[PDB]
Amino acid sequence: QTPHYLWIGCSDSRAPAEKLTNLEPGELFVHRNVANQVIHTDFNCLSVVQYAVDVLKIEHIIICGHTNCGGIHAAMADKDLGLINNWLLHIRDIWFKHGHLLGKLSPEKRADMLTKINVAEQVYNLGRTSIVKSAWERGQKLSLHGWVYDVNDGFLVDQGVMATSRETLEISYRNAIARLSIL
Amino acid sequence: TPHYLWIGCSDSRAPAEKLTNLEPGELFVHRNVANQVIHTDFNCLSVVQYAVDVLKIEHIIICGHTNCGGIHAAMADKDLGLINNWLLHIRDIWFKHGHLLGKLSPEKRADMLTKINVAEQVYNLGRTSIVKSAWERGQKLSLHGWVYDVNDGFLVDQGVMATSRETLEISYRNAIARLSI
Amino acid sequence: QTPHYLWIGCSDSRAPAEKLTNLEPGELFVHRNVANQVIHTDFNCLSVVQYAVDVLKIEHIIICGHTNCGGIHAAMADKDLGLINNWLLHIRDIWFKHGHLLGKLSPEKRADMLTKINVAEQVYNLGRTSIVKSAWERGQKLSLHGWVYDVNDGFLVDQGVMATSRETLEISYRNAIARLSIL
Amino acid sequence: TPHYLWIGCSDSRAPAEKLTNLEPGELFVHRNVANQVIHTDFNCLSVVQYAVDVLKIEHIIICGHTNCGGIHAAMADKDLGLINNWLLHIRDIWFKHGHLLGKLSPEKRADMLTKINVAEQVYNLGRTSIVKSAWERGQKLSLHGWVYDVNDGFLVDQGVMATSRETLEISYRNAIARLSI
Ligand SMILES: [Zn+2]
Ligand SMILES: [Zn+2]
Ligand SMILES: [Zn+2]
Ligand SMILES: [Zn+2]
Repeated sequence: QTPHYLWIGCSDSRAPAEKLTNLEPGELFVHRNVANQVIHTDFNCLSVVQYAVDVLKIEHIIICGHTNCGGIHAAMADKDLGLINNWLLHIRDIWFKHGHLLGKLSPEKRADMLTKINVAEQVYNLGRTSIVKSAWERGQKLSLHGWVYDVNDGFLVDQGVMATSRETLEISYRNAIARLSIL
Repeated sequence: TPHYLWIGCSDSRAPAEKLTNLEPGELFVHRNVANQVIHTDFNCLSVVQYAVDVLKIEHIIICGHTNCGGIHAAMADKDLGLINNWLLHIRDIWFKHGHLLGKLSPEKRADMLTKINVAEQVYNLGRTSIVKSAWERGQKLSLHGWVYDVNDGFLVDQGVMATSRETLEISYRNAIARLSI
Repeated sequence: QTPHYLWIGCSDSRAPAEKLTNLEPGELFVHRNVANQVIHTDFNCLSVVQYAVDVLKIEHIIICGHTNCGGIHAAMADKDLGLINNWLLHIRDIWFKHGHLLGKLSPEKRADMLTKINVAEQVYNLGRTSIVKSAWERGQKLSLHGWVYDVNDGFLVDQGVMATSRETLEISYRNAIARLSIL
Repeated sequence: TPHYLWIGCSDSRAPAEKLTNLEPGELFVHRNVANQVIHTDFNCLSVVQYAVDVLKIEHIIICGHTNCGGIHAAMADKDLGLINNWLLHIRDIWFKHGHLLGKLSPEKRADMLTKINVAEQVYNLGRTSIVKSAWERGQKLSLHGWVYDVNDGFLVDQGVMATSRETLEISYRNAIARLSI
C-alpha cells in the first residue's frame, strides 16, 4: 500500500521510529546511521533519500537526533576508534563551525547543544541535495523536519527545523542557529 | 546494552523490531536499500565498527526480504539517478550467478536473488578488517543471514552463519552450492 | 582552450599519461587511484567522470592499467594494510569472478592476467554508469578504451576493450574475457 | 621509489610532473575535482595510505590552482548531477569563510577560495587516522599546501606546512588569520 514518511535516526539503538511516532505501521521508510548524518557524498543515505523521494514519492523526511548520544560523545572525545573517526570528522567540523557558541557553555551541556546543532545541519545538508532541490523545483511536495528526542523529557520543544522549499530551508536553518545562540 | 546488530533493507516491511521475539535496546539497527554491505561504504562499515568494537556485539544479522523494492529495481532496466549506482553492486551479483538465474522463471528470480544477496552480503561482512579482527583477538562474533518471506509471515534461516573466516567460507560456499538445487 | 581525452591511470606512479601518450599538452584530464578502479559507488572518480563527460564534453576515456602493479599485488596478498583493504576487496571480487581461468596458470603469470581482467572490468563498470549511458543515449559521442602498459614491452597488443555504445560495450567486454581465457 | 605524494585537481593545467623541478618515479599522483581530501572518501584516503604506509612518503603536497573549474563550479548555482554532491564540500568551506569573502570582489573570490580550499584540505589531510598515526609512530611526514597561479607561471607556497598535529594547528590557524588581511 506504500510508505509516506522517511525517518533518519541514529544507529544508537535510539529513535525506535516505530514506537516514538505511532502512526500507521507499514508507512515508515527508515534509515539509521551513527549520529544520524546526511553527508554530501554518502551513496548509502542519498540512495535511501532518492528511493524515498523519487520512487516511493514520500512527502516527509524527519531527521531525528537524540540526547546522550554515542556518536556525539565519540565525536567530541579523542579515542581513535578506526573508521568511525572518519565518519565523525564531519560532526567535528560542525563543532568547529559553531565553536564560539558552544565555546562558552558548561561542558556537560555541550554534548546536548551539539546534538541540536547537528539536527539543524543535517536538514540543511539534506535540503541542498540535488535529490531534494530537483523535487521541489519540479513542484513536488516535500517537507523536512529536524527534531531532537530525549529519553527523559521526550521531544524537546526546540527550534525544530522545517523546510518545504529552498527559500524556507534558509530561513529555518538561520532561525534555528540564531535561536540556539541565545544564553 | 545491545547484543545484536540488525542490518535490514529500508523497504519498511521487515520490522525486525518485533518480528524476532527478542527486544529493542538489545537491538542496534542499520537499514539501507537492498540491505547491502559494500566494501567501500563508510556509512555502514561505521555502524558495524561501533557495533563490534564499541558495544561489542555478538551477533550481526543481515536480513533480506521477499519481493523487495531494491531487488526489483536492480533488475529493472530504468535509470533512477543515484540509486542506480548503489544498485549496480546487486547487478554484479545478479550477473555472477546468471546461469543459475537463467535456469529459473522470470518472477521466481526476484526471490532467489533476494536469497543470494543475503549470502553475498554476509560474505562481504566477513571479509571486512573490522570483522576479521574481532575474530583474531578472539571476540565472540557470529554472523547470520536471513530472508523474511513477507508472504508466509515467517522468517527463514538461510544457514549462512559464520563464526570465523573458515566458518565463513564453508557457509558461503555451501549456500551457493545449495541454491543450485 | 579545453581538454578532449580523460585518462584513468594507477596511482602506482605509473602511466605517466603525460609521457606515455604524447599528444597536445593541456588536452588531458587525469585521475589516478590505486589499481586504477571505477567503482559503482565512488563519488571521487564518478565526479571526475561527470565533469569530463557533462562539463568539458570529452569524447575519449582511456582506463589504463599496468603490469607489476602494487594494487594488484596488494589485492592478491593477505597483509591487512588498513583502508586500502576495503578498496582492494573490489579487485578481489574480480579475482573471484574469474577464479577458474586464473585458477590454472603459473602463479607468476597471474598478477599480469589479473591486471588485464581488471582493465576490462573497470571499462565495463565505467560503461554502466548513468553518466555514460545517459551520454550515449542522448546521442553524444563517447569512446572508452582499456589498455595495459608494461614498462619492458610498452602497451600490450592485447584484447583492448573498446566501447562506443551500450551494445558495443557488451560485445567488447565479452570478447575481451573470451580472448583472455584461451591458453 | 618515490618520496612525494602529489594531490592535485583534475583540471589539467597543473602538470606538477614538470612544474616542480623534481622528477617522475619520485612522484606518486592523485588528481580529483577541486583537489579535495574528504573525511569519508575511500578513493583518496586509499592513495594516502599506500603513500604513507606502503611507500613511506615524506611529503604530501596538496596543490590548488587559480581559475579552477571545480572552484568556479562550486559557486555556480547550477546542477551538474554527481559533481554537485562532491562540490558541496567546497560550498561548506565557502560559507564557513563567508564574511571574509563578502568583504571581497566577485571575480577575486575565485582565487581566494582556491587558497582557502588548499588550507582546509591540508587540515583535513592532517586529521586522518592515517596521518595522525605516521606521526605517533615517529615517521617523518610533512604536509605542504600550494596554489599554482597559472597566470604568473609560478607556484606559490601558502605556508601551510605541518609536521605534527601541533604544527598542523599553528599553520592552519595562522593561514586563515593571514587570509583576513
Ligand atoms: Zn546517537
Ligand atoms: Zn527491500
Ligand atoms: Zn598500479
Ligand atoms: Zn581545478
